[PDB]
Amino acid sequence: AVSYCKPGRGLIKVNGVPIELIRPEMLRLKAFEPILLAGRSRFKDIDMRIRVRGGGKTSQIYAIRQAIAKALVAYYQKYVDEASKKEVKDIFARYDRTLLVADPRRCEPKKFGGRGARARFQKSYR
Amino acid sequence: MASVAELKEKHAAATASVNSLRERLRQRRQTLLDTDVEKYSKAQGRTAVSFNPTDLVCCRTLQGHSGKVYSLDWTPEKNWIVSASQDGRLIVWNALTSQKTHAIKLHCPWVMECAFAPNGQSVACGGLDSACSIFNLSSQADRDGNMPVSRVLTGHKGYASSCQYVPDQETRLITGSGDQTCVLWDVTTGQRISIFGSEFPSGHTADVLSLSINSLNANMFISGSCDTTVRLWDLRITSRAVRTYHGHEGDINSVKFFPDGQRFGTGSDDGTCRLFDMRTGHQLQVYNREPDRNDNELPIVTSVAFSISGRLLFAGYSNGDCYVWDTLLAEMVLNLGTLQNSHEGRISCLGLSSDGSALCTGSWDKNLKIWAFSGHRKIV
Amino acid sequence: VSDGVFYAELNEMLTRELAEDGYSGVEVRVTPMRTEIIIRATRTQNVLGEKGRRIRELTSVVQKRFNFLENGVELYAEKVVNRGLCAIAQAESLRYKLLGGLAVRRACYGVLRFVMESGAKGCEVIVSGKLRAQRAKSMKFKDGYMISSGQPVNEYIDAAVRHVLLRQGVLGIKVKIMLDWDPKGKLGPTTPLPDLVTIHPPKEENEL
Amino acid sequence: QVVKLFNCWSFEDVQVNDISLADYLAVSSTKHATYLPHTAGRYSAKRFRKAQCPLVERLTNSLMMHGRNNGKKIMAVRIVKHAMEIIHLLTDANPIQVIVDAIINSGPREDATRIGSAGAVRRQAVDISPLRRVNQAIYLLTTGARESAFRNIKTIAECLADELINAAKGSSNSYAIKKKDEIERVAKANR
Amino acid sequence: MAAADVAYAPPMKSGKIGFESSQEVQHRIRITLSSKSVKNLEKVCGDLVKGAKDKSLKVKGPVRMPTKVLHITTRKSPCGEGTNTWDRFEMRVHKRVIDLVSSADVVKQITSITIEPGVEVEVTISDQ
RNA sequence: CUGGUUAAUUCCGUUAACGAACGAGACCUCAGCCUGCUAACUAGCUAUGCGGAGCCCUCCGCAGCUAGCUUCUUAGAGG
Repeated sequence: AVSYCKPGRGLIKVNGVPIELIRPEMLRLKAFEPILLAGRSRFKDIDMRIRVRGGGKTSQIYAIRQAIAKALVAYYQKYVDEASKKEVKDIFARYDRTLLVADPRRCEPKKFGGRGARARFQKSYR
Repeated sequence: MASVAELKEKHAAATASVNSLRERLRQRRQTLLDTDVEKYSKAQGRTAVSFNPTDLVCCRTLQGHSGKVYSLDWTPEKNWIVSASQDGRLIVWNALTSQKTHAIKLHCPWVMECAFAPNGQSVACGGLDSACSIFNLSSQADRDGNMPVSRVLTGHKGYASSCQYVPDQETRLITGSGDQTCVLWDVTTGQRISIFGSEFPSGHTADVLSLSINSLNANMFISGSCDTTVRLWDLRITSRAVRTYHGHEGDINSVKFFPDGQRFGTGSDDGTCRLFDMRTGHQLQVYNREPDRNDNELPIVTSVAFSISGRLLFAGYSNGDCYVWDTLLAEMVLNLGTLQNSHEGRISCLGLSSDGSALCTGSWDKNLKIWAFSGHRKIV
Repeated sequence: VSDGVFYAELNEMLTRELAEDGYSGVEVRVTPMRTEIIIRATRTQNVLGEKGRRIRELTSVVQKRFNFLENGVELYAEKVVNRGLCAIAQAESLRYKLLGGLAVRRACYGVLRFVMESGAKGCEVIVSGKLRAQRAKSMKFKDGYMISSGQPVNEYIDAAVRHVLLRQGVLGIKVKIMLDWDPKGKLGPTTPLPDLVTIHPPKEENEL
Repeated sequence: QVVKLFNCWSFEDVQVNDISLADYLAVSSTKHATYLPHTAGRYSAKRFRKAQCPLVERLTNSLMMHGRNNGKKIMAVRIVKHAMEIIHLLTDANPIQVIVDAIINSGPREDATRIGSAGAVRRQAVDISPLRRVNQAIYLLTTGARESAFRNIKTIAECLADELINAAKGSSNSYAIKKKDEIERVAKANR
Repeated sequence: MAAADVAYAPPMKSGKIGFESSQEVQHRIRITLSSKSVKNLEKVCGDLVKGAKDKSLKVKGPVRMPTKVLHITTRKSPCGEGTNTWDRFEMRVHKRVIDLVSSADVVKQITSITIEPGVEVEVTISDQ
């Protein structure tokens, strides 16, 4: 039927989306979105494309992300929905494109080399 | 079949033997194929009834492949054109409007090999990755191209360089590939039914960058490769690679059959394009820009395609133009020229429609144009 | 971890028995309950002696020592496949002059001067000061190519060491060699691997 | 329309009066602005206009740090956000506009580097190239708010609002304006 | 209607005994082969050979699956002493490759054992 | 020596030099190595059930190596 899954990735933690299009309700760990991430600004980073577009009822997004902190969760969640739409519609190519997509980042924590008190700020003496 | 220039003799006994054997087999073959050549098309063509106006212009301009557009092939319905680009993306387009029906993120770079299936169902392309992955086309609204029962059909040692359908689905693959070998395959199972393996002149020892399927019964197929030969392989029987021409100085980086089936245009990377007649078995025509003044950035190069009538050869070159030729007459009918107003770029592919009404050109500048002719004669 | 232990415990035991020892280097593979122990050596003779008592008593020890299972064992003789790439004899021969002396300087050049002659392309021999029983002065000399470090991981350098207890004073050491590689052909030196072609006229020729 | 930015405030209405400073104050990004937090490496090329900005990103970001110990950007984003609503309820004007008023007032025109040359140490006064203005200013506004919070029963979200409103009004009560016109006074004099 | 308790019985075949016959119907099957080496380059090549053998025998067993990683990384300022920087990670992988057959014949066991390609590869025939 | 360039006698252009080694780079390493896949399943998703829950509509749990593929996992290739 309808279920298009293009799997992004960008930071630790894994988001599989199988999306059947209806009313704008959002799930994560199969539990309601605002309430799971109650009290967060970074939660509304996600919410950005299921308002702003002029499509509200056209995406019921079913999301599961598993394993790491509160912060990480938003950036991945978002990417997927855009990428799926671009494949079908070439006119909503300017949906994917102008609303930001694609960073691995690749700057998630770095090597610890010896001597470092943290890893890279070598001792106060010697 | 191609006279060779006087070269200074060596006084070694052992070589003369070399000259002996080699020259004994090739001259004995040369006296049978050669005789059939009554005139040359150009000579005969002098007192021809004339051609009508040529009036192609870019009717519509299309865009959407991310990288450099490598390759195109038109669908038999006259309405789809595909196309594949280095980014790995494959797009099916309807050209007039230019709407995009489908897009699949396919896989490799070097995916320069998109073809349309005779049914219209499918595409194949592939390239770096060493496979061809198949894909059915559907009306479904959702459009996840990637899952709908695709399939890695093929495994080569090296990089898929060329693929083409025959007139049917059942023989969905005839390949010549970077792995060197050329191979016939059975579609569903993916087994290699037979392998054809021959030589340096002669077979292809090195990478097949193209092959093209003969037009009739499609009994044979001609391939082109780096070993500088145009070699037709007898697909139907014992598969002694059957009849060969090695006229070229340089890669025959391309090879396309006439709709008549009588000739093929050898477009090569060596600074000429040449036409070779498969039936008579000799070089019919030479396309070359002989004056020192008439030089472009690169002399003419990679790819060739035929009109439906066969009168015109529209060709892409690295230099960024098209020179349009009258095949029989030997004249240039015309120059087509496109885009930038300073600085070059490759035009890598150019492909005829199935009805013959129009052609699509893809270029490294990241744009596409479709040029068309309508009406018998000049418009209106 | 426990599978790991056995490699480490076994590796030292095979190294110590196989120390001074006037023979040539000693792999061991220990299959279920059996030890292959492969000696690459001329004086295969003293260790075997046929049937007797000899061959079993050295072995038996390893089992009862740390390892495994109600049996016997086996022993095979070999040659050696141009000596460099590993041994003992190579190491010992320079000690077997560094017994009685001989111009010390001569041995250095001389042991290097052989081996190069059988190809080797570089060889580096290195000797501890206290020559003439004065203060230390370690010596080099190295010819030809040779690297343990910088070039790629796969240059295939024989490198060892040894020791020399003279009367009055130790004379260390560390011989190094880089040649062809373990007999079957499979040369890959020092990245890049170049090669083009010459010509090309052409009508028969290429891959390359 | 449905403006976001904490889901309460617009930003394309926010006017930057200083034309020179305006061209370095990004209130608009590639599709339009937002404030939601991240980072994005564009480095530090010179002469020209040379980076994209957000004030709101710098300001929270000054807060987590200055001053001092212990806090986090999640806490810092919260304090900016609390300070912004406290600012709006005491000005009845967009708190993004009020921080722009505070930054222009707190961003000195000229500054005073200390150069040893020959047998002595001069300060001849220097440029303060506009990203440095924006910053000195934010910092002083944050350091003031930090300092006020350390020594008063006043939340710092309030103290940031308190310092920001005093700076965005030219009031020498503010640490940031008072240090700005201290810096301009030495830079103007030491010629 | 309702009342569902689900097992396997296609018939036959499951992972706990992969049923096959004869020899009084073979009631033997569960073998696990865990092959542990230092170096991958050698391992893979042996590992592939097992897969092939199963395919030949009668009933096809699955190929190599190579799972999770064992590191002991020990870094010593080697000594001087005093040595306290420019210290050392020489870091050591040991890798674990676990290859099943679907049916563990008498015939499988015996062919697989006799000619067994391990040089540095340590391979344990196992066991209920 | 010089001229230029660069973390780099790094490379080029000159030169009474023409080479050549050894360091560097290359290399094996890990970070995102991903990605469509080829490979298998720990596991994930998804399917189907069934114990219930709101009042198969919506939702949690586990069931069978039961079905298949995959971001996870994993090795390779390419990229």
